[PDB]
Amino acid sequence: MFLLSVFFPLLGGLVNTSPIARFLGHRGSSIIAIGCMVVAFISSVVIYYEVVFMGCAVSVDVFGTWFSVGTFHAGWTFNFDLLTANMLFTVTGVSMAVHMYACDYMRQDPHLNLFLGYLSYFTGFMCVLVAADNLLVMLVGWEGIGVCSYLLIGYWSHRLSAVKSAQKAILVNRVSDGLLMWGVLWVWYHLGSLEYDLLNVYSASGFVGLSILIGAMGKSAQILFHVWLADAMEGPTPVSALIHAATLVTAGVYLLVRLHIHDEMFVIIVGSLTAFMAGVFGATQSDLKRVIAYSTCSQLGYMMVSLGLGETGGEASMGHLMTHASFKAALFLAAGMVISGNGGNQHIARYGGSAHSAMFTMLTLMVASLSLIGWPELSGFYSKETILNLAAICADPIADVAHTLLLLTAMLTSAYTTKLFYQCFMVDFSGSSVTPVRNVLPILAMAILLLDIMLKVWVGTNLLSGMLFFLPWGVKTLPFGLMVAGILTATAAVGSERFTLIRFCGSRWGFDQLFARSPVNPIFDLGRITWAIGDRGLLSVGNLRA
Amino acid sequence: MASEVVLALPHKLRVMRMYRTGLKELINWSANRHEWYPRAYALRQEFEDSKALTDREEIRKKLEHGEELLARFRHWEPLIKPEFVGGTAYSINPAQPKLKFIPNYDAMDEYKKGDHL
Amino acid sequence: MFISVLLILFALCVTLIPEAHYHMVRVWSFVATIIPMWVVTWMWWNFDASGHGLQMLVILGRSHLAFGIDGVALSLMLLTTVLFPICMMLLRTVAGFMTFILLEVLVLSALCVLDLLGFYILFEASLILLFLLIGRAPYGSLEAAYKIVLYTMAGSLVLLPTLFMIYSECGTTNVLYMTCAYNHQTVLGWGLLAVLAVKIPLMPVHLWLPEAHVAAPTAGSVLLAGVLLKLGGIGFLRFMLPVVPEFCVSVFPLVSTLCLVSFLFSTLSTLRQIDLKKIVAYSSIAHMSMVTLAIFSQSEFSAYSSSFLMIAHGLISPALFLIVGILYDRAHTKFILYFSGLGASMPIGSTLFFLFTLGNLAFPLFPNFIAEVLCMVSIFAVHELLAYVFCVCQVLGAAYGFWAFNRVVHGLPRGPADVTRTEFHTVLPLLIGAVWLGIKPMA
Amino acid sequence: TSLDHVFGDNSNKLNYNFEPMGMGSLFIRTMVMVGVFFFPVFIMINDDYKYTSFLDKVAAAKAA
Amino acid sequence: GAGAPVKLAPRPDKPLPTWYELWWDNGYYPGQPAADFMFGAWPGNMTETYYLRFWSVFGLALAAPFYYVANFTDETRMPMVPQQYPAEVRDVLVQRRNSMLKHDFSAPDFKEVKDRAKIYWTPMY
Amino acid sequence: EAKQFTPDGKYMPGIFSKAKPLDRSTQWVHKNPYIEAWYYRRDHFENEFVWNYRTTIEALWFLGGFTAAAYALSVFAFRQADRRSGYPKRQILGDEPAMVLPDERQFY
Ligand SMILES: CCCCCCCCCCCCCCCCCC(=O)O[C@@H](COC(=O)CCCCCCCCCCCCCCC)COP(=O)(O)OCC[N+](C)(C)C
Ligand SMILES: CCCCCCCCCCCCCCCCCCCC(=O)O[C@H](COC(=O)CCCCCCCCCCCCCC)COP(=O)(O)OCCN
Repeated sequence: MFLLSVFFPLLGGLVNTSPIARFLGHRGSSIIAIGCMVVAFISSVVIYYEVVFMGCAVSVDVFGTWFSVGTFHAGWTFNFDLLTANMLFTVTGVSMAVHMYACDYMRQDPHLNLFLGYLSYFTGFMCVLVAADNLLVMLVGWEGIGVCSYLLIGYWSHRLSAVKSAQKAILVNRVSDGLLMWGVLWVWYHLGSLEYDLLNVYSASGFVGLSILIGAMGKSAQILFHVWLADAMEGPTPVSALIHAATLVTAGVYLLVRLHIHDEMFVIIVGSLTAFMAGVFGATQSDLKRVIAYSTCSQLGYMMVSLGLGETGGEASMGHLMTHASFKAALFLAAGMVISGNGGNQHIARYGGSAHSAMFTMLTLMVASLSLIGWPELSGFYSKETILNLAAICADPIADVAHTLLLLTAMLTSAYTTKLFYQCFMVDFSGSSVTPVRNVLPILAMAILLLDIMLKVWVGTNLLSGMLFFLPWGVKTLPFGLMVAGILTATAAVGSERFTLIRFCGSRWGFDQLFARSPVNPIFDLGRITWAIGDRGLLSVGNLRA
Repeated sequence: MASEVVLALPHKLRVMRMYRTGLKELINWSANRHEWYPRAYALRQEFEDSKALTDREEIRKKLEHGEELLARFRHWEPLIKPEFVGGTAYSINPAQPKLKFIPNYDAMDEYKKGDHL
Repeated sequence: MFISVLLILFALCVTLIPEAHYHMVRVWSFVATIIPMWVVTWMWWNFDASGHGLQMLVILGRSHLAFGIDGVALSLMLLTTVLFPICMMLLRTVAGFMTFILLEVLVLSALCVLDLLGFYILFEASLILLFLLIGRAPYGSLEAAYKIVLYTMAGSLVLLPTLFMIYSECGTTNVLYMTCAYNHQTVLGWGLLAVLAVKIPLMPVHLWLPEAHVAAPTAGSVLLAGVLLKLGGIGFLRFMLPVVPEFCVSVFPLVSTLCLVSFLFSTLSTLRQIDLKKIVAYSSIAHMSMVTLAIFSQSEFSAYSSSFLMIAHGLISPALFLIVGILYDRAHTKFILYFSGLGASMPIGSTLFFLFTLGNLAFPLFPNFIAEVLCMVSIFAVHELLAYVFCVCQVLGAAYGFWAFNRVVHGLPRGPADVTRTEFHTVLPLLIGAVWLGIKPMA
Repeated sequence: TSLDHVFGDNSNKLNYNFEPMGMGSLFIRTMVMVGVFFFPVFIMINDDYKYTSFLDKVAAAKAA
Repeated sequence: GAGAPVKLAPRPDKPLPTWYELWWDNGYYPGQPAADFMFGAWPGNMTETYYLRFWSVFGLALAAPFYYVANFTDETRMPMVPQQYPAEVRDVLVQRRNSMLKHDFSAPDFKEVKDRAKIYWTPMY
Repeated sequence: EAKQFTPDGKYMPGIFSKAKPLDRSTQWVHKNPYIEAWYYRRDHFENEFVWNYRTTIEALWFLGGFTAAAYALSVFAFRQADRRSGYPKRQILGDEPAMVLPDERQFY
């Protein structure tokens, strides 16, 4: 059962993209994709119960040695331990519902089986990433999900902005991939191996944690790397759900939790600044998918700070990752159903009422939104409150500012999520297209993720749930009051007259515009210099006329 | 200040474009359409208070000030219907143009299908 | 040796076939390059990997011209014998067949020679053939042919007196006794640097490549990119490092800064290119700069990693030249502005273009990924910053690669129809070699 | 021109001269880029300087 | 709805600029710059001077509290010491520079553990 | 509506035929004159080099400047490698007689 969680989504992708799919068509390829995900989810459930609960890790030599020159030895080997089982359960369970949704959402697309094969490849490379036992097979998974993210973001290739969004995701992540590669070189040079179980670091040379942190900041879309994440909304809604829940953005946090070789000052500062920035960014957007994208960036900031706190903080970071994937995928699927019910419009000024959506879509948005804002005794309450209480008792003075930033971020999140519900359903109608979707497949796709939200409350992620870190009632129940403050403010729909702050925040602090000329235009101009002045000029040798 | 296109317009069409863009920017800055209706009424009453003017200098000063206001309050995220330019559904799955086909190209003039030297 | 004489004499019989038998001429010239591929595969079978460094030796008396096999020469010979029948599939005249047959004889004998004067005689005897191949009258460029021939001649003329200096110093040009005698290493080191820094494109003596590799036909571009640049690398590994090692240590800051500026400035120039063949042509300079710095690091397993990068480049860049050659053959232009939407009109060709784009950018499951990792291990072990320079500049390679792919493959569908059976089978051996060498290269 | 009344016409042209950036702007932004993207070089140079000045202090106060 | 109409981009009918490869013309109207916001009007008509001017205050407004707590506040602000361990368990836990147990001011080797948690960059020889 | 094959194979050239045969040049592009002119100009851009102020200044600060930066970095890396390996100062090109090439029979 253990190799069935990794191979078999890759097999589904291989089937649906090869000339076998010429004989199946759309109708047969949908069956193949859904079955190939159901099998992998069943295998991951067995792996989860064996490794997490009964504590028996399994190591598999899959395809022998990859390459071995000198003392640099990379093998095709997996290891299934606690983190790997957690990640496999989360990835396969989310990707199954996203496949069941995409087989109905992209029904009218002309190349449906190609899209399903790309989704399966993306899932399989994520499984390869988390199942690897050494750094090089991890890099296979890293670049595989990067390539499949490029193929899926720029799926509608006749649209130029989608193509440029895919290229932007590739380039922004390529900077951090370079830094991560140099960090792998440092790690191997000063420890002698590439396998995770032999990488126990107490005191290393600083470049190790910094360069691995930069490589993780690329994929997890932290500060000065978040710019690709918002533009990745050019792709279809299943792509966004799988990018923001289970694949891609959770890979850097997984890598930092696995290695635990960071220096906590950088991690805490980057995470808290990212959380506050993405909180204020999502409060001032009107595109329905961009608000959810910025909430993803904000929660990744929370997890970054938590893994900065310590080993218990690393466990809480993995726990928040696991519970975040379910309600984030549910939020994106419900938003896709609302968009399709309103004629493709993504602006929240053109919604309202309870006619453009099913009852189940509204229930899904409500329950996932309540889990995200930390409503008591739902799924996100346990993990988010654990991170907040662990940040309130850290003995680092830097974590004092980080906790304040997290509390402000919590109020902002409960503001804009309540605004997303309020604009979508509570206000009067201001669109003109009412085509509500009530198909069986997307409704069952949403119901599965709501079942996982219930499961996280009933069965915890780890042993931290129910442990009491001893805090006064004032410190403990303040995030509930911040949630209520966000709800009351957003339902009052109040606004400020400070329009220059509004347009500074709504334009997202001008990061893209400043990047358009601080590295980008200089790279183009230095290329002009090296070609025209150097190759055609200073180094050019002419002819002798006679 | 207006762009080089709007500065080339006749005066009637210049004022009409200013009123139209003001209504659209009020749509962009509002939360809903039901928020937008009394702001649209107020903008209409604002233009009605300068209808009976004759002095071209006062007309020019009011026109230029309003164009400066519209350049200031240009929304960074305008509301565009999805299937038009700048919308989210523009240029996704267009019908293919007619592409020509050459049947059995390898079988035409075999043994002489390389590059000359 | 007797086998090599038989293969040469069988290859030279293409001229005696009467031209009115077209099928026979095609089949004979294709088989004349198929047979050495089988013989070199057999030589790989015969090789003892736990034996001596030099195996299958032969020396022809007092005429120089001594031959032997090591691992680098054997891998490069296998790559050349793969690449030459694909070139045979892209030619149509007996003049082209004979030029490529003579080029194959000279390349194969130059790759495994053990005499410096023999290397000089065998390699640049191909100069006039390259001049005629590049400056062909209706569709070539005489300016490019003049540039490549004059740069190569300049470097070779710098080497030739230093070759003769060590020959008078010790009494031989055999590399086994040149490495064991006392010689004036600064002079000979400068001569060897002069040839091999022109063969490998190293700035500032690199301006011949953008003209020659574009003005050449598709077969000429496949040969020039995949094979002839690596003669500089095997020159470093076979002749210069064993015979003048004190020079090779003392010149390391200069060779190091030449490699760093070649990598950075050639990557910066590749971004402003507007010709697809010129885009593919510039990208080879940065890869060869990484090869040269990995050779000169001499640090962990430097010969292994640098040879593996030479093989990975020699597999991936000829395929990109083949795809550009298909586009040029059936659309009569190489200009980016005339191509858009090639995914809808050539889905198989665009898929092959994407896979070889990913391979050229050293993504995993391609031999370039393993190659660049091991080359940076060899570079890192001297100093961490010399590795950091190559690591942080990976966004600059991906920028031009994905920009060229996205400009020509997506958008409005205009351009030629998809590939034929012949074009697919020109591409196909390189793809199989890439999948094998990027997944299970060793056992 | 069959869709110009639906999506707009080609009369409005792009206002850009396709000219290179100014020399001082290019120099300043390149220096900032070198400082940001090559910060390990400056870190290691500072390490070498801080190490050699300590050995200078040792060699100064030792031979007295 | 596949097959929606889309307007085509015209071909050049005038001499081209020298550095024309900064426009992305994919075949449909409108084309774009090679990188967005490199030229043309920015969204909301803002400029680079606007963002740099607002950031010259806003950046120190965000970097101010971290500096204050990192230089004017220490471990003794906490009402309790870190989690206590037996010596055989603690002695390996505080070997990590990453650990939050080095902020235990009641430990007998508090100073020595803090002096061993200084970050270095170049490994010495 | 040409016929370039007989019913049993057998390609026909159609040299004297009225209908236009499909062949290798069927999909050759129609050349835009301005695109051809721009590509020709970029192909011969070495005729446009001139030693004005901007060319001289950018060739000094970027080309010579980064070449000197890379030479300084290479020498720095060489010296640091020799110090971290237990070697004395070693003779690069133009550096007076010193140690080159460590002995394998020696412990450093
Ligand atoms: C400097 C070492 C040589 C390494 C060069 C890199 C080779 C590139 C690919 C890596 C393959 C590794 C193969 C390892 C086992 C093969 C046999 C072997 O041992 O290798 C030989 C040589 O290996 C080769 O020749 C490998 C051939 C690789 C070339 C592949 C490219 C050509 C194929 C093109 C695609 C064909 C597809 C056709 C199908 C349609 C000797 O090398 P060493 O073990 O270092 O020699 C030992 C040294 N001593 C005797 C002193 C003790
Ligand atoms: C264009 C990009 C496309 C991307 C494609 C997907 C991503 C791929 C990424 C990784 C690629 C690795 C592929 C390796 C191929 C084989 C390498 C091993 C060769 C070999 O002889 O090994 C034996 C083969 O075993 C076996 O192979 C098992 C025996 C047969 C039983 C299972 C059959 C396979 C079913 C797979 C279903 C589909 C999965 C899709 C990946 C195993 O033994 P060893 O010698 O290594 O000994 C050690 C343990 N005994």
